[PDB]
This record gives sequence, structure tokens and C-alpha cells, in this order.
Amino acid sequence: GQKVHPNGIRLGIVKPWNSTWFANTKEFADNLDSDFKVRQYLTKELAKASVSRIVIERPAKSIRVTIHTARPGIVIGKKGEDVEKLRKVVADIAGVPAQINIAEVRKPELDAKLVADSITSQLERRVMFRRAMKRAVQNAMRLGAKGIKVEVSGRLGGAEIARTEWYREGRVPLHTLRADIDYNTSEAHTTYGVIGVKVWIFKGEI
Amino acid sequence: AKQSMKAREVKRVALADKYFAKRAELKAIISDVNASDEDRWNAVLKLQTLPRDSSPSRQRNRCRQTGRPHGFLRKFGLSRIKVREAAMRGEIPGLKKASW
Amino acid sequence: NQYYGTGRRKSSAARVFIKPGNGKIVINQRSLEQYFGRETARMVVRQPLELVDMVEKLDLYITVKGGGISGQAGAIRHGITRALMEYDESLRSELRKAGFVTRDARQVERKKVGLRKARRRPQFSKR
Amino acid sequence: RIRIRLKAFDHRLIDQATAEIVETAKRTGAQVRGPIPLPTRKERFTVLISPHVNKDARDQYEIRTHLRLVDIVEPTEKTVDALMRLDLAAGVDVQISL
Amino acid sequence: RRRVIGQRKILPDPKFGSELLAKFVNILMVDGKKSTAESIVYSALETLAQRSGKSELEAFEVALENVRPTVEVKSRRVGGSTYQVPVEVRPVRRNALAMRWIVEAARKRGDKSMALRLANELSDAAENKGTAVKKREDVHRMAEANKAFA
RNA sequence: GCGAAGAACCUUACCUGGUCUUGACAUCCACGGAAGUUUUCAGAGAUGAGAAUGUGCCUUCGGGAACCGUGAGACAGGUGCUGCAUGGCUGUCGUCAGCUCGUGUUGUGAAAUGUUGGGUUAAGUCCCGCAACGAGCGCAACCCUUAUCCUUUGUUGCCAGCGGUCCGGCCGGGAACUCAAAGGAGACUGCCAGUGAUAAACUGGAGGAAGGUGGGGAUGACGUCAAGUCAUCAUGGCCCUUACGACCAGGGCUACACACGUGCUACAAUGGCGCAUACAAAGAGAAGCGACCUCGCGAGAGCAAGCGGACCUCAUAAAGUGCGUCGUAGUCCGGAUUGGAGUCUGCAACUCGACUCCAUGAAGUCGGAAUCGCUAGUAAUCGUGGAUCAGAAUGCCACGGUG
RNA sequence: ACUAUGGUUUUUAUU
Repeated sequence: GQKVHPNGIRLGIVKPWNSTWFANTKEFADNLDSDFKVRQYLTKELAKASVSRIVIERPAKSIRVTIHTARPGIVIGKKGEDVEKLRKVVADIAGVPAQINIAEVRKPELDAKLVADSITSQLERRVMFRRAMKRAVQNAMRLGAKGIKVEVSGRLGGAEIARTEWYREGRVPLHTLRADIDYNTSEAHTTYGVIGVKVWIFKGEI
Repeated sequence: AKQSMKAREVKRVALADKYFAKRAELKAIISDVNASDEDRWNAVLKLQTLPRDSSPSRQRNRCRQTGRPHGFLRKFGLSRIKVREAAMRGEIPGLKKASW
Repeated sequence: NQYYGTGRRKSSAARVFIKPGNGKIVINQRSLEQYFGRETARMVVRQPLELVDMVEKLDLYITVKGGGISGQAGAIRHGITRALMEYDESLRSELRKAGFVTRDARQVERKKVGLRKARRRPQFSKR
Repeated sequence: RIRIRLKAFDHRLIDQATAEIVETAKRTGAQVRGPIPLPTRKERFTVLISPHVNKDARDQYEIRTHLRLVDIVEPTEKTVDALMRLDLAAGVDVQISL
Repeated sequence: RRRVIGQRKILPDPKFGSELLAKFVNILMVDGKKSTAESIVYSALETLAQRSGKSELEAFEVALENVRPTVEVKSRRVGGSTYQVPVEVRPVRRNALAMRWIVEAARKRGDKSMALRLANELSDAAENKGTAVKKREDVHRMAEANKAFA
């Protein structure tokens, strides 16, 4: 029964929307179409740059896209000024002039999306990923976790055989809405399957 | 479903722009013999009767990620079967959750 | 001595005010003769209060809005009894023998998913 | 001579924008009428709960659209000249009428 | 099972009077119009008082004295044995059960006017002249033997 | 009324006849043209041939990009086959009290123990005592809603007190009330009396607007059927290639011997008819919602203000009330297949769609065995809006009265 | 007191 989204229940609690702007309902559908297009235009233009999250701000005659990265240096790029390709990519598609805005990720080895990406980069090569899962769990309890969990499941061959693998420490309270728990999925998209990974990190209640 | 719709859209949006979307108020004067002494309507009637394919009929817009005949949210433009990962994650402005 | 109270029931909202004077009743700023009801006048404001006497040596003012007109009478009865239950230490419990000082909390219970209207449980019937 | 409108989808964000309007238009000339809250156009936004073979349950979202008029009485176009230049953060729509 | 909410205690009325008269104007309510029974309550009695009883004060007392259920019948089993069993009815609502058996028949019979469909029913109830009561009694009479068990 | 928010065409799987072959659509590697507009014939159309017409962007002027078209091979493509195949998504046991593991203990071992046994509960809930002692998921709580008291600002919402006033918040003014939204406060088995290894834990009472997981939601513990779904979205392997692919036109889905599922309106007379007469509430809305007013028996169609919506409009509350009248009748009530003329969208409603006006008229006397659903604002009952949409639903999703 | 019959084969990890 149920289980329609692991974050859809918790993500309104003290959390502003991932896009902020106002439009009248008779103007809204094209204003939202352009809001998905600015994500898609970013993901075809920026790769491997340690980005965890992006947030959309569309104030009057303006667009701002907050980019959260573990490596500000590889987003701000060459000489600290290779930002214009990354700034202008959203401007003509959004229909408004664009600014640049970068943010640095707090404890990147304690962030479930970037830990998942470290494992995805080794699942897309089918080697060292099991070591990376083990080490992510060992280190998270020394970085600030009160518990951590990973899972890889189903096929990974070669052979037809199905295998699950985790490594796990402490607690992962999903249903406690004060748990402040982090969750992300990631996929490797290989000639041997979709090859997904699931990551949960718990730092503590409130 | 198949990805067949753009090969029709590319001819049918122009068919609508030329023979439908700017031809609706024309109907209120094109056949009126008292509202014109100038010969101006007979020729554009012969042009307007040329197309025979779609416009108001035989043609529905359909969703963009899949050309499904239904599930298009009119005042949002998205398919109700390809929106949950955005809707749940707070990516549509003004929608709130949970329990009310 | 002067008395006041408010009361609600199923879209009806009422207020009642009471003064010393001659037995006169005002409802929606007009005298009680300018009102219409399908039952006999001045009952719902008098009968619950004959334990202290009513409407013979008191000057009344009543206002009511919304809901059904016999539901409005219920809201007025709740208002006038709640306005005067402080008149004695036992009157608060003598009015509970009738139950008019308890609030009629009826106001559309919220819908359950996937069920049609309020809480009514699902029905699959045959087989 | 003129009047304004402010729209948002959140009660705390429309307050966070009202805090800028009173600071941008209602101090010179000093204008003293306080902000009425107005209706929020409460509605449920609904879609089928699952993408396949279920049509019986729907997913429930809360929609509100807040309105503030804030009230201005000074007739000069100078009353809005800074409000048509200053923030006003992202997430709200302002409108100048008459 | 055992819970179940506590069964209700009903009410009297400030005009209709007793708990049973307050039930008469509220039982068999259909279409919810709630103004039909207040012209039919204690309004079939003046002709009853000259057809199957006396006075408008005893015309309905005698109806619920002639219609008087004292026993109910129901199946009971204990393993591989089944019996139709008789049980004495509790007195406190006994006259309200009898009332129901009259006011429903005025709905389930459709002959002439509603100004007749109840008055014509009451004039046989005040005499214990109900439909098919000989075969009704034939069940309770047959079940009497099962108060001796197996 | 499942896959699928509307079956004329279109949808749609199916059938037929046309037609295309590196393919409608993609990359790879080459070679030209801007994207493309205008127009005539032929062809069911897809197209097949002609005749006019355009030269946008970046250029170091070399050629090129997006984009269009044509190739040689690898290939593209598939409502083809399969969830006893995979990623995903669901259906169901399950708001039930359950699930599982470490350390000690027992046993030759699978396994046991813990989770037992006594009290208690909604409860693997709490307490006690045992060769057991502990720990996590589910429970319970965090989230969310509601009857109540307090508080904040007053237009397009309200008006007690106070001054004026046909005596309308209207004008001076004002939050006692209402509306709007928010934030605080109230309730805790706390207090009492009993019941109970005075343990752990129930029952009842007072005071209260509210009483005992506060009431009600959000939920869904491993596993089970080794369930369904490739045709909601992806995809492997086999299989199809001048094609099972995909560009079109014409046909199929109300094709018929009857059964099976689920609903609608009646069979009334507390009803039917005639006549008079009252109150909304929530919603949607600019080639819009359309007032007042006309024209047409009428569906509708016109003229022409208000308003981009707490404002104006859709718009009219019905049930009811109350006086006359008929009188349980296969007709008096009920309305199906009719007879006639009208209203409408669109390329077009002959055949598969809806509406209206005036006559006619069949079945229908509460239903077979059997078996299905419940509990206060619930059943039944009567009004309104909106979504889907070229056009059309007693369906779907919301609002309110009588109860 | 409703209950007799029910063809074949059946799933996870190993050096």
C-alpha cells in the first residue's frame, strides 16, 4: 500500500519551493514550460562539476540559478571567469536577462547525492564501487552521521544472477517527519543495464 | 505510444495560422452583401475552402514527453503521468503539501 | 444587570444582548412582530430560562445570519443560554439537563482519499 | 489618483513583500492605513495517485493565491517610482493601476 | 463484537410530548421533507374512537395493547444441532416495536389516500387483526417445543 | 464506463486497398541546397509533375552551423513475442501486532530462547518474574485538521455603542458582532472516588464548548500470490525488412441466436394537475461571463451596459408553502421504439451525437433462487457550479438546503 | 450437520 515518494511527504516542512516566481494562471503554463527547460538546458551544458542541487529564482526582468557544488572551482571554471556560457545558456530560453550564482556544499562526503555519484562513477565501470560503499559508511560516522544506509540490487553481469549489497550503520528513520533525513537515488545507464543506487543519511532529529 | 506527432504539428500549426486562428471573425462579414460593395470576400472564400485535413477536427495537441491523447494539465502544460518527481520535490511554485 | 453571548450552528451565526426594562424583543434591529417563523414566537428564548423568568421584565436584542431558519433558532438558543449561564452557580448544570450549552459542532467533515464525501468507507459489494 | 496590487502564493512571503512596500511607498508621503489580509482563493489541486491502472485515489495538494492592496492615497506618480525599481524579491507580482 | 457503541436513549418533544410520539414523527422518514407526519400524528384517533376503541385519549393506548409482542424467534445452533428458539422480549421499548408494525404498513399498502392508508391500518391493529397473523403464530407455537432443548 | 477524461472524421488495437526502402524517424561518413513562401494539373489521399518565388545567421570569404534533401554500408523502425525476463508502477493479506538480529543458554543438528508466563490494551503497550539479557523496523509520538477563548488590519467584507439621516455602513466614525486569513491559549487520564499482585492498569464522576489512542486524517515492518502491466514510461533477447516497419484514404467497435457485470426513470395518490410565492452557497469568466431588452411556441439568435474580478455577469434556489381539482387506474400515473417541423458544432451528423415544440403510444401493480451495503449530518431528498471538449454524457470532481 | 473429488513438472549462492 502507498509509498508514492520518499521525500514528497517531508519536503514542504520549513522548505521553500525549488523554483520561485509569480504568474497569473492564464500566463502560467508557458512560464512553467520554460522552468523545466532551464534545468534541461543546464544539464546539457554542465557535466562532472560536483553539482548536487540547482534552485530557480525569476524576479522582474531577471533570472538567477543557484548552483550548489562541492567544487566551486570547477563550476566557476578557468581563471574564475569562465562563467558566461553557464550564465547565458538560460537567458534566451527563459526570455529574461541572466545572472550567475554559485554555492559551496556543506560536508560533501555527508551528502547523499554526492556519495551516490561517487558510487555511480564506479558502477558505470563495474569495479571499486563495493569498496566505495564500505568507505562511505565508515567515514560518514566520523563526519557527523547518527546512521547511514546504501543499496545496490538486482542484476550486475555478465551472468543472469541477482545480488543485493549495502553496508549499514546506526539508524535511518524515514517516517519520523522531524528526522531531518537525507535521501537520493542515482543511475549509471550502461550497456549492461540502468544500474541504480539508493542512499540514506541520518544526522539527527531537527 | 509512438513519437509520430511532430511530423504532423509542423504542417498543422501553419495550417491553423493560415486557415483557422485568424479566420473566425471573418465569418461575420465574408457572406454579407449589405456590409460590402467592394469585391473583397469572394476570392478569400475560394482560398479558405482550399484546405481539407484538420484544424478544429482530426487533430489534438497531446503531451510532450509522450503523445498520449489525455492527461494534459491545461493551465500547467504537463502530463499527469510525467510530473510526480517535480511535484513531490516542490518544483512547481505555489503547490503545498502535506495533509489539509 | 446586563448580559451578552454569541453562538454558532451549521452555517448560522448569532449574538444576543439583554437589559433590565419592559418585556420587549428586537431581532435584526426590527421589533419581533416584523419577523417570520413557522412555529410560535418567543419560545426558544424563554422556555430554557423559566428557572429565572424571561422576556417579561427584560429588554432583548438579537442578531442572526446564515444557515436554515430553524437552525438559526438553535444558534439563538445556544447564544442566549450561554449569555446567562453565569447568573447562578447551578444554572451551568441545569442547562446541561437540556444540553443547549454544549456546541452543535456540525460543519462539513473533511474528505478522505479516495472516498466520495467526508469519511464514508469504500464499498465493493458483490463477490 | 492611483492604487497598487501585490500577489503571491505564500502567507509569509507576501508579508516579506509587504515589509518592502510600506518602506518603499508609505513613508514619504506618510500613509497610515494598515494592510487588510483578503481572501486566499483556497482550492485543492488533484491528480490520480498512481501512473498505472489505478483511477480510484487522488493525490492532494493545497493551493492558495494571496492578495494585498496595502492602500495608497498620495496622487503623485512619485509614490510608485521607487517601487517600480526596488526589490520586491523573487516569488511575487506587483501591479500599478489608474 | 462487544464494542459496538452504547445504544442511544432517544428524546421526548416540547410539543409532541412523550418519547414514543417524538418517535412517531421521526420513524420511516423518506425524502426528508419533515412536515408530513405532524398532520398524521394523533389525527387518526377521532374515527378510531368510533370504529375500534373509545376517546382520543385511549384510542392509541389500546392499539399498543392489542399489538403486543411478548416473544421473539431466532435460529440457534450448538455444533451439529440447529433449533428455532423462542426468547422473551425486553419491556422498555416493547410498545415502540408495535408502533413500527403499523406505520410501515401504511407505506407498503397503496390503496386510496394517505388520509385512509393509516386509519384503515389502525382500526385492525386496535383489534389484533393484522395480516397473516395465523401463520406468524404457527412459528412461535412450533418454537415453544424448543424451550425443552434437544 | 479496467488498460483509455468523451467512437461521425479523430480516437483504435483490427481489416482492406494504395505507397515508400538506409526508409515517417536517428547517429556515423560523404555531397548539394538557407529554413522555406506562391500556384496549377493529376491522384481517395500519401504523392506524381510543372511554373513562379526567397537567400536570414556566423564568416578572413576558406567555407560552415541550425535546418532541408540524396546517398554506400553498419543500421534506423515494430499497439511484434515475453513481466515463469528486467528497470519502473500497481493489485492484495495489513492499522493487523507483527518482523529480525547480537551476547549468554539448550541441542550431535535443522533449530530453539528472546517474542515465553502472569496483569493490561487498540497494541511485541507498560510492569513483574523466568536461562535469559539486550537492540532496531512496525506500534505509539513528531506532520495535519476541528468545536472553543484571545489577538492583528479594515475594501470590493462588517456595524453594537455615539452624532447626522426615508431612517441603505449611507456620511462623521468604530471592531462588540461577521468575513478574511494567520499567530497564540484550552485538554493532561490531569483531578477525584472506586477497581487492580494499592504494582503495571481499567471503570465511573466533577468542572468543561470539548473526555479517555481527545475526535479525525497522513501512514503501511520483513515476507505472501513465487499475482497484473512491455498497449502509461524505459528495455534485453528472439522475430519482421521493398516488411509484421510507417505515409494515407476507405472500412470495422450501437455487427447477433442471448447471457453476465454496473447504473438511470417509473409503477405515484403523504401523489398527479392548475394557480400564487420565499432564501441561497460555492465556482468559472475579454474574438470572455454577458445585464436590461427583443425575436422565435422553443432549443437558440440578435441589440447592448458592468468587470478582469470579496467589485459586475453567468443567476433563476428547489424541495417547501397555500387554495382549488383528480381519485390505485396497465391507466389518471409512467415514459420506450414514434409522426411532423425546428435548435447546433464541424469538411460533414444518411449510418454511429445532443437539444426543443405539438399530437400518438409499449412495457411498468417494488420485482427469481440467491446475495450485497450500513450507523448523524450518515441513508434518503432537492437545488448550483466546474473539468474533459470542434460537437455530446443521468458518467467524473466540488458547493448548499430538507434531514 | 453444506463437502466428495482435484492429472504432469515446480524458486534464489558460489569458487
